[PDB]
This record gives sequence, C-alpha cells and structure tokens, in this order.
Amino acid sequence: MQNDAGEFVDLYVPRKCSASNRIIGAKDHASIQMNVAEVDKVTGRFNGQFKTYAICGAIRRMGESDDSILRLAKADGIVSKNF
Amino acid sequence: SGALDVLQMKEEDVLKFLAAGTHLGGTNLDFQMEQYIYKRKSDGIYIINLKRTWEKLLLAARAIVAIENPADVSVISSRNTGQRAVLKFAAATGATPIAGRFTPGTFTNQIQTAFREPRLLVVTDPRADHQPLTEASYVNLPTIALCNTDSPLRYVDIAIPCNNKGAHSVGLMWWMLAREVLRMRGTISREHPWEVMPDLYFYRDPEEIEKEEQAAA
Amino acid sequence: VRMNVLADALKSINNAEKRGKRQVLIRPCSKVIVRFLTVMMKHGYIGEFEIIDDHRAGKIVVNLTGRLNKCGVISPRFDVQLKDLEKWQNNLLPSRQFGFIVLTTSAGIMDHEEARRKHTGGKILGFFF
Amino acid sequence: TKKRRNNGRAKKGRGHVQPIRCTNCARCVPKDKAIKKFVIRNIVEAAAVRDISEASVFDAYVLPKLYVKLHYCVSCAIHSKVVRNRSREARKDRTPPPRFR
Amino acid sequence: GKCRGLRTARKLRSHRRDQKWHDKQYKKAHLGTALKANPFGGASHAKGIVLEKVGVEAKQPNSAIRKCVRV
Amino acid sequence: KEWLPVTKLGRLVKDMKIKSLEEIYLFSLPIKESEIIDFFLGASLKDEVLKIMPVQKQTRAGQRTRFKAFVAIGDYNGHVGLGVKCSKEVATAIRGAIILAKLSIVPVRRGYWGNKIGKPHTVPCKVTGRCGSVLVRLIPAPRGTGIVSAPVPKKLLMMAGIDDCYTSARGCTATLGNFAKATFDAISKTYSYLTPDLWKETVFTKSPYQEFTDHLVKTHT
Amino acid sequence: GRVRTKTVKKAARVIIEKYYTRLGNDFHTNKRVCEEIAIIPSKKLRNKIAGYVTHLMKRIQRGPVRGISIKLQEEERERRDNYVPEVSALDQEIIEVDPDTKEMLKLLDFGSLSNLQVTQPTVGMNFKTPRG
Amino acid sequence: MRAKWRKKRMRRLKRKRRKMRQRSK
RNA sequence: AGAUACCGUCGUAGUUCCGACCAUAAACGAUGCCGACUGGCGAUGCGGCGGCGUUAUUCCCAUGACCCGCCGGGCAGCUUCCGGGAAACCAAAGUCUUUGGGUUCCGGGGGGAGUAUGGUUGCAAAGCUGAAACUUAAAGGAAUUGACGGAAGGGCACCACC
Repeated sequence: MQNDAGEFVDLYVPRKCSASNRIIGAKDHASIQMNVAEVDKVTGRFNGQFKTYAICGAIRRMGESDDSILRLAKADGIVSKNF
Repeated sequence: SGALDVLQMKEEDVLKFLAAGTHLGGTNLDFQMEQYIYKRKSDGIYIINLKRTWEKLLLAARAIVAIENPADVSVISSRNTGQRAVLKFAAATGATPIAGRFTPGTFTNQIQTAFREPRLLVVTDPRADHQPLTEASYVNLPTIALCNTDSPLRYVDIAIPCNNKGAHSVGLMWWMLAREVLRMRGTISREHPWEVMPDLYFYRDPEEIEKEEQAAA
Repeated sequence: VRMNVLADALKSINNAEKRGKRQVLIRPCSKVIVRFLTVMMKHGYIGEFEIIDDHRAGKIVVNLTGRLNKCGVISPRFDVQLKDLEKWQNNLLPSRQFGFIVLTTSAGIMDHEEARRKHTGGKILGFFF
Repeated sequence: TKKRRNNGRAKKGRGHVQPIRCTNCARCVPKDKAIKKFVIRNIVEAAAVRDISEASVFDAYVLPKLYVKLHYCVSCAIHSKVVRNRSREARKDRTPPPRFR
Repeated sequence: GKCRGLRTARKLRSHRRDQKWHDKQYKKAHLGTALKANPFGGASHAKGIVLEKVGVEAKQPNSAIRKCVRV
Repeated sequence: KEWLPVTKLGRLVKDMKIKSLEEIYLFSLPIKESEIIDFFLGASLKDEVLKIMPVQKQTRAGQRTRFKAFVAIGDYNGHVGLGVKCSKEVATAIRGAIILAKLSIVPVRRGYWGNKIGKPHTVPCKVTGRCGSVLVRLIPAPRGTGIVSAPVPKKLLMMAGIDDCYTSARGCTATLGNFAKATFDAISKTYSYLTPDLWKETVFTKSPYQEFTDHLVKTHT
Repeated sequence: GRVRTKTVKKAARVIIEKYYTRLGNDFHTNKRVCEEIAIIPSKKLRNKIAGYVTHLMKRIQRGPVRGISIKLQEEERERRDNYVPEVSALDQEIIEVDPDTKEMLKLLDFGSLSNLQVTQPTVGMNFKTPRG
Repeated sequence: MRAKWRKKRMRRLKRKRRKMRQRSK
C-alpha cells in the first residue's frame, strides 16, 4: 500500500492464488507453492529454474486444484496444447 | 512435455499401457475425471485417454525433480497392490516410502517419532489413502495421486488418470514415473531403455508367490 | 415473476464470482445492464464481456476476474441529491478509498465520483467493490 | 428436536394414507408407518417335519408353507423385539439386517 | 422491512403504527388504563394519611417482617 | 534453558536463516513451536489475561471444575494473537494459553481514513468477524478518534496497533469467549480482503523451505 | 483366566527379536536362556515370559507373525521382493484390444501397429447389477 | 395439566357463564 | 387401598347413505407465494428424442416388454468445508453488517388469556374479532456431562438368587 508521499507502508504483501486471484491468507495452511520444472527441449534434462504456481486452499478443498494446475501448464506451454 | 518430441510417449510405452490395461477405467465416472476419458464403451467401461495420461505423467514428474532434496518427498500406499511398487520407487529415486497403516498424525504431531515433514506427497489411490490427503491440508503439501475414473479429487493437486485396480497396472506407472524422474535429472540415457524391468514393481499374490517356487525348484 | 432485471444480472455474476467461475452467463440483456457492466469494466473489476444478440432479449457472457468483492443492486431506485450522496457512500461502500456507487443521471449512467464532477445527481442503481 | 427426517414414515407426497390395524393390539397405524413383517414358514419345523413325512400316503410330498403378513405398531414391534433403538448415526442406515439363516 | 416499494409509505407507516401496540412499554404509556390504575396519576410523589401500621412478610428464603403503613 | 528445535521451520529460525516473521506469513506456513515468535517479537510483545472462566462437568461424585483462561497477546504494532486453554489449575491454564496465543498471532493490515498522510491508523475496510452468535464489525475512523468499542475488544485492538476504529456488535456479547474470538476473526480478515491496491500480479518468491534446502541436510536430521 | 499381560508379552517379543537363534522350542532350556539375556526380578515372570516365547515358536515355524523382526524371514521377504521373471507380463503379441479402443489410438499417431489383435464387442448392454 | 383439558375445562365454564347471564336478560 | 380407568362381556348415540349445517385439527414439511442464481451421484414417475441387441404379432417394418443414453418437471434419496445456522440440521433454512428481486400474512419476556366485554356468524355446539387490572425474573430453544429408567443389549457377585 502507498501513501501520498509515495511510500510502501504495509509490512508485507500477501500471495494471490494463481487460479482464483484470491489473496491466500496468512493462516491458509491448505495452500500450496508447487514448482513445475521446465526442461530444455534438445537434451531433455533439468535446467534449474522453475515455473512456480500457488493454489488457494479453497479450490483444493473443492476439487479444481488439478484442473487449475493443468490450465496453468497450458498457458505457459508446459503441457502440450494438443493434450 | 509440450510439443517437445523428446518427451512424447514412444511406441514401446503404449504397448506397455495396453498390455497392463491402464487405459481401461472404472464402471462409473467422477465428474472431475471427465477431462481425461475418451469414451464409455459398451459393457459399461470407460477408456482413459492415454495421450492425456502421458501428459499428466510427465507433468507430475516435473514437480518431483523440481524438489532439490530427493528425500523429502513421501511416497505412500495402504492398499496391498501398491506397497511393493512404492518401496522400489523410493529406492530408485531416493524418497522415503510409507507402506500401509498410515498412522494419523505423522504430519501434524511433533512428539511423534514418525513425524515427517515432506515437500510433496504422491499417492496410489485417493480413496484408499484418504487419510494422508487430509493431513496434506493442515500443512502446505502439494499432492499427486494415481487417480481412476471414480477417484475423488479432494485435496489432489495433480492427478494421473490411470487404472489403480490391477496389480499389473499400478506397478507400471510406478515404473513409468521412475524412468522420467530419473530421466530429467541425469541418471539414465533416453536412447537405450531402462535396465529395470516393469515386472519388478508388480504386486505378487501370496498364491503366485509359492506357485512359481516349484516352477523354480 | 422477474420484476427487476438488473437485480437478476448482478446476483448471478456475484454468485459466480464467489464460486470462482471464469465467465458467467446472464439470461436477459437490457440497455441498463450493458451500461452498468461498462462502469465496472472501466474500473478493472470485470473482464471483457460479450453480448449474444439474438432476436430476443439477448444474453451476455461476462469474463470474470478475481477482483470483484460484491456488486449489489439497490432496489427501488431511490432519488439521490448531491447533499445526501455522501451519506449513501458512507453506509454502502466499504471504505473511502475504493468502491463505487453506480447511479443514473440525465447525463447518463456513471459512478458517484463522475456524478461529483458533472455536479448532478439522479436515481441510484447499485454499487460494486 | 426433529428425530427422523422422514418423520418415521414413508409418506412423502400424499397428505393422507389409509390406516391398518396392528396384529398384536388393534392399533390404527398409517400403512406406511407400520413395521411390516412378511413371514414364510412351513406348517411344521423340525419335530413334526420328519415323522409327518413317512406318515404321508404320498411319499415325497412337499409340505405347504404358511404365508402371513404381520403389521406391527411401533410399541408392539419394539416390545416384541422385532426392532430396537439404534444410535443417532445408526438410525440413518436403512438396509435390512443380514440374511443367512 | 418486507415490502420495499417506492410508494409503499402508507403501507409501511400504518404497519409500525399498528405493530407498536404489541410493545409492552409503549402500550401502557399510550392508554389510560395504566394511568388510571396508577394511584399517583402520573405524579412523582403524593401526600396521604397513614391510618394503620402493617407488617408485611417476605417471600423467598429471604425471610423477615417488612414494616409498612397503609396510606 | 536453551531451546532445541523440532519442526524443520524451527531449525532455520535458530540459524538466523529466516529474516523476519512475515515470510512465514507469506507462505502460510503453520508455526507449531511457540519459541519461534519470541525470537522475532519477544521483547516489545506484551500479554493480557482477559477472563478466568470456571467451567464444570458433572460426575457421580460432585462437580469436576477446571479453569479456562483467555489470553490476548501481541506487541502494539501490527501483530496480535489470542489463545484459550482449559486446565484444572488456573496457573497452569494461563501459562498454557500464552503458549497457544503466540502460535496464533496474525498480521493486521492497518489503513488510512480518506487522506493517506503519515502512518496508518485505522482498519483498511469494513471487515467483520463472527464466532457463535456474536457479530462484531470494524469501521475505519479518522485520526485522533480512539477505539470506540466495548472494553473487551478494545484491548485486542490496542494490542493490534490500531488506534482509531468504530465498532458495532450484534448478538450475545456477554460471552467473552465468542466476543473475543469474533474480533480476532475480524482482525484476521484485514489481510484476506482484496483491495484494488492489491491488484498487481504476485511475483513469487522462492519458499524459505526450498531456498534453504541445503541447510536442512548439512547439520541435523 | 490365564491371559498374559502386556509386560509379559512385551518382554517376550523383545528377546525373540534379539535372540531368535539362542532360544529354542522346549520350555526348559529357553527358560534358562532368559535369566542370562534379561534380568528378571521374580521367578514366576521368568516362567511367565519363557512360557510365551515357547508359544511364539510354533507360531513362527508355521509362518510369520505380524509384530516381530526376525532377520531370517524378512530376508525371505526381500528375496521375494526383487524376483524378476525371465519374460515380461507386458511382452505380449496377443494383446486383446477391443474395436472401440484403437480409434483412440488411431486418434493418435500410434494408430496402426503390428502386434495388436482386435476382438469382437460383446453385443447387448448388460453391465449393471439388478436394483434392490 | 394438558392444554386440551384446560380448553375443555374452560369451555365448560364459559358455557356455564352464558347461562347464568342469560337468565338475567 | 379405592378404578366411577387400563383388561373382559354386553351395548345406546354414532359409524353407512341422501339432503342441509358446522369451518375447526400436531389441517405438519411445525418451513407463504412468484422469479433468478449457486456442487455432484445413483435411482424413480410421466412425456418426448436417440441407440447395439433380446423377446412377442409372425410375415417383417411398425408397435409392445426389456437393455443404453439424452431432454423437460415431478415426489424423493445419497454425498460434501457451497454457504448458512444457537446448534440440531438445511442444495435450502444458501446467495444477510459485503445488510435492498417483488409481494401478502404475522411475532415483541412469562403468566392473566384466546379470558372478560362489545360486535358478528350458527339450530346448537361453537367460530371469527379480542383487551385490561393484576402477577412474575424468569419461562423457553439446541447441545454437553452425569444421575436415573417398572428401556434395550452384553457381563458380574452366595454382603444376589438357584
């Protein structure tokens, strides 16, 4: 958050679910910080950085955590768009 | 996994999927699992689309190799079909296996000597192992599960549409992931196949345990 | 029966947001609805919406972001002066920083701050934050 | 406190059903409420079923069964120990007891 | 409120005008019955003549003889 | 005297690997050792016993009484907690509730009323929490207004760092158990309420459990 | 009412999982091993404990008992845990594939192979169990 | 005291009052 | 103990029909109606549409009877962290301090009391309308732990019996 002087004043900025864009609360112990590894195409080994996501506990408890992860993989090209 | 011709399912794998019967799903259907099924044939048995099973199989493998320390990824199974597959998965990769009788509280109770704090939990069956999935909600724990057309998707963070009924099938994807998880990090060459045989992961009936002995005696 | 048409539209897109749908369908489309959605779209609270204009009261498919807390409707459409408009947004809006009261004036349909600039009040339609 | 969801009776869309009389008492109970028991028994069980066999002029003569449909009221069905009270969550289960002998 | 019509004022106002009488405090203040039954008659105090000194008993385990007068 | 960690999170805070308490909140990691908090906020953080509630159960020999202690805790800046513990001894319940109170401290989001000058003084929005039947509301207020509320939640709000706020309570507020939990639920919703300010895309930082994954195989189990 | 308490059962399992070779089968000798491999304060416990380990032997030669760690038979398990047949249960050229599956394969590029034998679809939908 | 017998007892009393009052008209 | 009660034997009005009255029931889903939206799942009833096969007329198409689906609305059920609720529980009792879809009826501590009185309806029984004086610090709801039960299921004791 800002003030008129133009200063970040909150102590920390919370995460936001990569699927529902809802702020993941500080006590949402059912949230996840999954890290999907990308792979260099020619040799097919592990490159070293990630394609991290974040799912709120609510949709996990609802049942769309795997469908959301699948749609996020398609948006980043990890899962073949043919699928 | 995405249009990278190195990671497309090759012809030897599909012959393993057809022989083991992983494409053949359950009789009924979960509304969450309609994303991975081809069509319900007559005799009332769904067909799991293997091409969409292969894509999830690699996607699950991306998460594991992303985890630095290969120990803090728990591999569990309570049904008799999966124990033999998960101890040799965790021995091939370096994970910590849990074979049967998941005592409730191994993720939330400190005083426990069986207190584990993994980073990722892969499961053989969401129904049979319904307990550890719940504990995966009290601690921030991504989850993988060898789901079937009937398995619910509560707290399952990525699913692998499979047939988790037959012994020949369950051991196969525990042998399938074993290859890819060791193919991402340099352990195996993708050109020549893996020396480990997929029959090694299969669950042996106590009947066939002592029926092949005299075939060897 | 369906008396208020704007009420059915807002409650539907408010229900579908709590559930987390990506895009919601509302059955009747009226001139006031599309004028209401643009006030929300010009503030970033909703996404790109589309009108499936058949030969009847058309249907609208609104792409939803995760930015909408609630988009209520005030019924009936009370008359608002510029003297009591501050008292409405005092007990209708969450805080003085964000939230908007959509109200129709002779100048058209706009939020309450544009009604401050154009210095004219009118009937109140709803609110979103 | 509402005990059963279905009010302990099968009436769901009627409004009124015809009553029946209990078998032990003569209580008037609604037909969908009464505990019905359908008994199929031979006229002879074990002591007679043998010595009646050779006493029959027709040898290998199948003995006729007795078909009776009992209608119990809630009080009689309980006192006769045909049904018994169950725990709150055991009440909800409505499959008949297992049948093997 | 139940009916939120734009011109249901006489329906809303006549309702509260009706339902107010079911409030116990309001009904005694706007009917003579409470005021006529009051020996004071709305006055805060009153003068009277004492004509005997009577002792009143207490009720619950609090047991005593309360001293009063018949004014 | 000195503390030895049990949870893998507690290992790191004893190694000064974790900078502050906020990066534990950022990943919603469950804190399960009370000595993590006193490491970050252990000096300026003050305690407060709210009420000693003597509950009772009936047995074949009289009544078995055990006391219940409501403890509100937290430094008067940004953080506040609330623990409840029931033990047979009052001294054991108070000492026990303080332990649970620290394990439940949450960050409060403090905001401005109209003009964003100076430091935040009030709640950012109209947030309300509810426990049982109690429904307590929090309204942003101008500066120098003070906490306008009952004495019970006034302490929780003073221990949260908020100095100006309007409240409105509905329900049976006589039950301090629900009337204190309710406000704590409202204060906990300040960082769950989405604001047009918090609309920028989250750049994901790497988890402290992953960013220190080599320090967890180097010295201990 | 000759039911062994846990402290008899607990101590009787510990010696078997530690001295499975020194103790025998008859009551008397493995009675004599117990005072040397475990300091028992009383004589009756010395016989109570020894009485149970004898009973557990004729449960061990008849098969495995659940809570025990006998370094001989869990290796009987381990050699059965890595057995690998000469041929795979996957290496079939006789894979009965049904007419409706291969179009899913035909929907892939692995549509026409060599060692796939099409079957016949059993006509007449009959798969549900009778209701009630 | 059943709420049904108080309704029967008060109907018997209310009926007796109608007669004692009617014999005065 | 008494039974003007339960139990038993008789038995009047009634129970039946026709024609008029009466307008009340725990008339209950103790849940106003209309409309929208918000999870699945397996059934079921009626209508319609589609589809291998089986079986009837036999001489097949078309019709029936099964079998697999889909659509509409209908009585329901199961399931769940939708969400709500004091909770029991509820896909409605949800979309409610983030409070406003439309509209009827109706409640305001417990008693006194659905009483008195007036009016009105009815042949009557009664129905509808409907107070106050006075009295009172509780009455009540859901749930918990006990104790208790001429409640049930297991087990025990010669301070119990056989």
